[PDB]
Amino acid sequence: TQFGSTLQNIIERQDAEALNALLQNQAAELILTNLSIQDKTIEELDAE
Amino acid sequence: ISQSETYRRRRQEWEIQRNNAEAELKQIDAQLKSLAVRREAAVLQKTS
Repeated sequence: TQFGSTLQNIIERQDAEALNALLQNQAAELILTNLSIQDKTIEELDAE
Repeated sequence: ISQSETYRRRRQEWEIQRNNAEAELKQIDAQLKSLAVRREAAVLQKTS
């Protein structure tokens, strides 16, 4: 049973680190398009 | 003689207004690019 609870804890924490990694990756992806957006709005200011 | 001058002065005025028209429609034309830039920008937004 002891190996059980330790194993379980390990799995749940594994999944948590997975979710964390997913988040940092997908957020690091969104900042790209946001960056391109900023450049197009400064382009707009030059048009103005 | 005076008749003549009237026409000339009028011509001058027309010239004035013609420029105001051209300049106006240059201004407006430029605005189109500006709006178009924002278009591109919001386009990218949907992509995000």
